[PDB]
Amino acid sequence: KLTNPGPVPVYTVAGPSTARPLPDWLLRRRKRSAKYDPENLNNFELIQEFEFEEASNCVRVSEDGNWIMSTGTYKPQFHVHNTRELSLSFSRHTNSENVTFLLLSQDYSKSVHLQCDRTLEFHTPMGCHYSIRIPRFGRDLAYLRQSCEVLVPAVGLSSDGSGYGEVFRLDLERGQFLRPWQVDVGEDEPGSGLQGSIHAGAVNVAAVAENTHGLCAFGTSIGTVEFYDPRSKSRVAVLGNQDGEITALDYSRDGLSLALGTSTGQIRIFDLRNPRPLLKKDQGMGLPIKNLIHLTTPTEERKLLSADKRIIKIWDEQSGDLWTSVEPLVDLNFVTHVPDSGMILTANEGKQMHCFFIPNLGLAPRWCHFLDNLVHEMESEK
Amino acid sequence: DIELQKLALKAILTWKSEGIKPYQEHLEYLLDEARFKNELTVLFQGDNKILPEHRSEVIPVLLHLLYGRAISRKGAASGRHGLHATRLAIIRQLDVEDMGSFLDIGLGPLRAIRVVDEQGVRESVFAHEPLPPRKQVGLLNMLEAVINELGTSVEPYMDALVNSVLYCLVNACRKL
Amino acid sequence: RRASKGRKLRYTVHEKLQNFMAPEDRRSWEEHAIDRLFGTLFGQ
Amino acid sequence: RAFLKQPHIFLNSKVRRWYKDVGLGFKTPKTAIEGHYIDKKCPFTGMVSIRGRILTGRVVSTKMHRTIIIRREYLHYIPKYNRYEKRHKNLAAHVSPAFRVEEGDMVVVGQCRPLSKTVRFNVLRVLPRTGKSVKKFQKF
Amino acid sequence: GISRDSRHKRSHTGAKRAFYRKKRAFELGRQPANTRIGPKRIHIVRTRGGNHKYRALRLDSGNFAWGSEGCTRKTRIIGVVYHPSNNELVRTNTLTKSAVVQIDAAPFRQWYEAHYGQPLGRAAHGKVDPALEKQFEAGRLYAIISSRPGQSGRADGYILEGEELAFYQRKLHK
Amino acid sequence: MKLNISHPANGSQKLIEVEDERKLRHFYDKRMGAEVAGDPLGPEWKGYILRITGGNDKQGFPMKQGVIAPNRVRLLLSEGHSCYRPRRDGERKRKSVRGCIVGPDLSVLALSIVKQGEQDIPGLTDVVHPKRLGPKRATKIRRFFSLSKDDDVRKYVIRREVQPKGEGKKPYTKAPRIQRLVTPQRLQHKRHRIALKRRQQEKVKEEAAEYAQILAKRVAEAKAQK
Amino acid sequence: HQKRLSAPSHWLLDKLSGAYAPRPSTGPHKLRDCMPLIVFVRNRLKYALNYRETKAIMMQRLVKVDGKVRTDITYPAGFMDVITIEKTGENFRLIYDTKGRFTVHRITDEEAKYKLGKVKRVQLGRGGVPFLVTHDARTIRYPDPLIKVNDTVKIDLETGKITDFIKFDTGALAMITGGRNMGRVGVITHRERHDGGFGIVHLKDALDNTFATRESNVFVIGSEKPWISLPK
RNA sequence: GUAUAAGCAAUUAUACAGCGAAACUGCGAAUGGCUCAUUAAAUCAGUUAUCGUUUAUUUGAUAGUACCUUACUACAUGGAU
RNA sequence: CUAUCAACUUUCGACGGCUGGGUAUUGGCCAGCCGUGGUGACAACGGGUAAGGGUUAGGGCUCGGAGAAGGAGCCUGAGAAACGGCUACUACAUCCAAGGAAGGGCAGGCGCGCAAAUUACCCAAUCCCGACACGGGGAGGUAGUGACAA
Repeated sequence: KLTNPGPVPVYTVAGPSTARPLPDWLLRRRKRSAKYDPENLNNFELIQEFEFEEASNCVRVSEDGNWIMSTGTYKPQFHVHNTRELSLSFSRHTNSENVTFLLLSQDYSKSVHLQCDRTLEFHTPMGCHYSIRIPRFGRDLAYLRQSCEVLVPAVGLSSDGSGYGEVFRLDLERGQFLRPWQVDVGEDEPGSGLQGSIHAGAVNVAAVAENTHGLCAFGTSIGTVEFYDPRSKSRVAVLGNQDGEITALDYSRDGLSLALGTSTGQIRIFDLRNPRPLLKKDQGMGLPIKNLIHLTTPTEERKLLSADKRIIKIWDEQSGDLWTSVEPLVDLNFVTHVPDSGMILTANEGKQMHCFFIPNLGLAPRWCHFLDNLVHEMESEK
Repeated sequence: DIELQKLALKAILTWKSEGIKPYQEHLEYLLDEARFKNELTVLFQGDNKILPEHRSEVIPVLLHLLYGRAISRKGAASGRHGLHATRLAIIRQLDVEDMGSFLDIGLGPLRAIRVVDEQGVRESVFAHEPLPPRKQVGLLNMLEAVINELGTSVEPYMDALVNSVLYCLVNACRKL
Repeated sequence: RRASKGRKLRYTVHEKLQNFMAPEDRRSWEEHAIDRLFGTLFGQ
Repeated sequence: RAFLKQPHIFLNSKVRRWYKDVGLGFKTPKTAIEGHYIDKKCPFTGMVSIRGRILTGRVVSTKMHRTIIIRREYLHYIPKYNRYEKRHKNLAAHVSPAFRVEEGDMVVVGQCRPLSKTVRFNVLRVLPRTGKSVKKFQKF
Repeated sequence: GISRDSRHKRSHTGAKRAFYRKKRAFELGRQPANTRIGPKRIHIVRTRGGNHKYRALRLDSGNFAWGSEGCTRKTRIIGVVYHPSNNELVRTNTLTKSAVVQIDAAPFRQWYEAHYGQPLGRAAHGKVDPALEKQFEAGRLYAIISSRPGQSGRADGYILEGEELAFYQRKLHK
Repeated sequence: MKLNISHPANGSQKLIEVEDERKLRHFYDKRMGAEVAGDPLGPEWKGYILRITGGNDKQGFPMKQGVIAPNRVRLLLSEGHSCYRPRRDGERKRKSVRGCIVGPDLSVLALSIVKQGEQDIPGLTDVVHPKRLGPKRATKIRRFFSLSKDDDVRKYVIRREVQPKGEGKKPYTKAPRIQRLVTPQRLQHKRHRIALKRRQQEKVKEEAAEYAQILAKRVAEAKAQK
Repeated sequence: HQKRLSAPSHWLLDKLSGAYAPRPSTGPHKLRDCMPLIVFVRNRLKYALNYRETKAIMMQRLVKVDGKVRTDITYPAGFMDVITIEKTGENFRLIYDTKGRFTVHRITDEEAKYKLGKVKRVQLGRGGVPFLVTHDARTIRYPDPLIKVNDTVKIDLETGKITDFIKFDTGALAMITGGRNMGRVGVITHRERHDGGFGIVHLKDALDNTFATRESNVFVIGSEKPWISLPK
């Protein structure tokens, strides 16, 4: 366990030490043949085999909070960790490196992921209910719970009909692809394929709510965020022309305000009715931001920011002041938080999946109680 | 020696200066003997290039260490791919301005040498040896690599290289 | 034709994909204020 | 699309063309010697090697992207009739653009490594004949 | 589930077949390696005959051949420019074979001014095609990948020169 | 919680019955490998500080280092871990182990005394225990007895006398057959190896020279035919 | 573990050795072109009785095959392997007969010292050196530069070097070691190329029977020059 | 290959020497054979090819690779179990 | 064998060619780009289920898919998708001090209350596997019953 910042401490309790680790073969050879003096006390892991030896893609904790599903790269697989028993429940291999999954049930008993070789794979604990090829490539994955329907964005322009751009949506009770929700992306070359060209033609992020009204918000590469309403099956809004490709989309706890962000590193907190921004922040460097979620220390509200320049900044919403900043020392591809408090699980490029602990945003979760006492022992050490 | 180089670099890092502070991870991997050739092209041509503000602070330490790695006989193979390509891969990536300090640590006693005076030949210098016949060979192989990697940019360093090569040449021509 | 490996949305009812999840309506708003909201965006 | 090339020949020098003979008593056509098309399933341009069986026959369908189908007829011996019967088969072969292609002609093919699910043969010699459509028959 | 057999597909005459046999270990095909840009992450796979092939998943540098002059140097890899097969590899920066990718130019520039001596990109045998000279003034050349990164563990290759260089510039303009 | 207390520097160990968990309250919420003072344990433990190195809870489950749960956890154990030995090679087995945290539900606490005090525990600190075996390789004998280049380890090896059967005969000595001892048999093996190398290289030389002269003779006879 | 009838018809077994037959171990000669040492010792020569007796002969250094001690019992010895037994002072040689079976030939040291081996292929090995591969899988480094494919070589067998060679010739007498006309000592009088696979030779015996055998199945033995003693 | 079994059995030059349980190390188990919904030139047979491939074991050959700024040096190599 | 099977394939790409991925390698085997195919009254396709070759007097003799309680995923090795192991889910089931912990075959008898061939002995021969002359082998051979016959 380390501590990175001065004023408000974060705690890298599990994580890769070096930006260029050696091959694990050479590491085990030097460990079993050489003499070494490691920090036996403070260095540990908290859940068993929380690594992938190549890279990682996404982490999600269930609404029951007992299961951590995580997908990673070599022999492209997904680990399911039971978090009460602090170990691997299992790990199941797949056909290619996963893009993005969601849990459907409150447990891990139903999963779906959009997967790099243009597939959607539906997973049970029994095995794998069979895959559906989406026609065109995909970027994200969202779930309409009230009318159970998976919706994925697509890059590129459609085959026939209009040339807007498409969001592929299939219901689970009905079973078929209903109709692609048509989102304009822009103009493309008439001379190309049917998968698009290299420069543009991409819808990126789809975001919905699951306790409020739930306006299906999409976001596409010419600086455009769109809004669709369920039970209308048609467009409501087109707004937010920016310079950067929209990579962030997340509602707040109330169900009104939106936190979007662009590929240059600029975030805008919008209201759903005011065209002028409630908040703007131009931070980091020119590497594109990835993921932003709202998180409430039990009284206040604050916001995440995670960007591939190894910058994850927790901003304030009520004042806009930079509350804290973490340097994960590697590329990180996904952030999630334990829904109780405190713990940010981050899927990275490195070997080990790394998780941060904020004592000043919340407490240790209900399955690893002693983390607060370990922070206490580090406070004794300093 | 790799162990003494590691302990010496640990003492240099015990000197806690902000010019060496962002480069410590890049420094220690050069002494880790499995990642030297990859760490060289991480250091140079990387996103974390040496910043010209504290380039004046890191370069003597870095060049003494790279000199030691170019000297060391243990991990290198035989032939050219053993250690000749290592010397070439250090000198090909070094700058021509750092190359002055590189040849400064290269030529120990022959740094301040004079072969020619107002008269013809300094027989007082030539009838004396400051270096072993074992040691001049690695010097000449290194300067061959320096010249073959520099080209024209030897022009600011003409005054000492020719004295070194001429001294070793005429000591050989006396020893035939 | 040029459409085969999923290029064309073949609308076929899938057999094992038929009765996965029950529809769970989790919406904290009372359906009379929500349709009034979508009218009063940036245009109105 | 990418720039087609003969895989190991250094064109961009500031100081040729590789064509091997198939052998087997054959002659390289002038289009295969100097003609500037590039095809890697060509036995004179690419690295495909002809060995094994050597077959002949008459083309059914020339109209295809460098792949012709041959109707091979033979006389099978039915012992119930104690008689000879006509049996036609269809082969597929990859076509170099070196030769001049005709329909109904008698073409020599040669066996190579599997180039597709069907394509196991390449054209080597074409005999230009006035052979007709599907009504025409000759064991060949 | 990923395999290499032909028992699932229809025949040459257009017929499907039952032909049910179990998947076997010589019809084995493993999952693809989308080799991307990052620090070195290679996993070693043992294969039939006990033979190792090196599945490289994240790569930084490879040596590239400026071979009309007679050099190849280890240079880093900036970002993939174009790929003849797919657009998603161009989008997500995947290093495959026959990928045109832009690389750094510093060791080639160093070897030019070290061997000939006439500086470049800032008598008669030192001669550079002016398009390639524009690549040197940019400090970022257009290389092409000739080694399989997935099945060798390295992304090496030769630089583009002349007709192929102009062809891929026109294809970038397309 | 009975304390299995070991002094590793002396090589001794003793199990100590401890009742009155008010005495054991300072062991609570301490991970394995942590330093706790034995001063609040007893008056005879004044000045002692010791590390805790493991334990077994009720129902006898082991305690592996690096598990943050206080209760009994269900790990998946690989080959070279503690608390599990493989029944066959390549086997990963799910085993239940107690987490690192010393709670109230323990049965034995493995402790190791790192620094003593002025008082001696009568059965623990007083008895010395030598090592079972002495060193076998010559350079470890050299580093042990600090020999110079001349002093010839073969008489500086440790020895042990045993009395065999046969109704009480003479004592008998046993000596551990030094591994890294340069014998003339070893040196002759090295010489035979390099002699095989030079014999092979000279045979390659002679066969190459005779092939050169025979090939020149054959092309001379061929041009004599032409 | 093959049966006695599934054993090939050219190393003979009678109604005596049980229903089973030993398989030859992997080695220089092939499987179906082979005589194992146990069949040579106890089923052909009958210097032994049982498997354990054959083991008690083999394990002590008493049987030498091609001039080297061969210890394991089912060692393959197919064609023309000189088999030296020193306690009996004999050297046997394996040839065929006119019907197509194995034949043993007793001989002393003067003809036991050399082996007539047919060249399988000539190539350039590592180090830029030509090397020569016979049918005994003997590779000879730096050969004579005319010894091409299908030429036979007098191997020294005390150093292993080349001593003489016999060229593939129309007019050189040869021995057939395969095919439907197996084991017929006659003279190569014609050779047809058939380029594209499987060329032939036309061969006649001493007494006028022409037949066509393949150039793989042929084996050159000498023009007249019976360099190994075919049994009189 | 590794023996200081606190294992047996000894003496005429004492690291070990003979026998040698335990254990570390290397090899082994692509089968011996069982059950039952079947396989309709796809298997299978003849007949080719690998210039399109992997091969422990066998047996045969086999490897010219030093110096190259540690010298005011190094020259009976380590740690684990 | 059949036209009471004349259209079939493109309904897991159907035929190419280009580019790569993966494989030990070729290959629509798989992924991107486009072209229009491929088979069939000379019998495709579908349907029925009743699943021989070589040795030549002769008979004889020789050779000849799916599962290890059920799906799903993984590990070793030259060779397995071993089912030998692991993990999760499902389904039985055992011990316990009620906290926990290990496990998934064939053969035999009854199959009415009335019935009928040994729970035999050894690797000794032939053969196989190993650090290896010795150690280990459910092929094989030896014996016992028998008024069904002969």
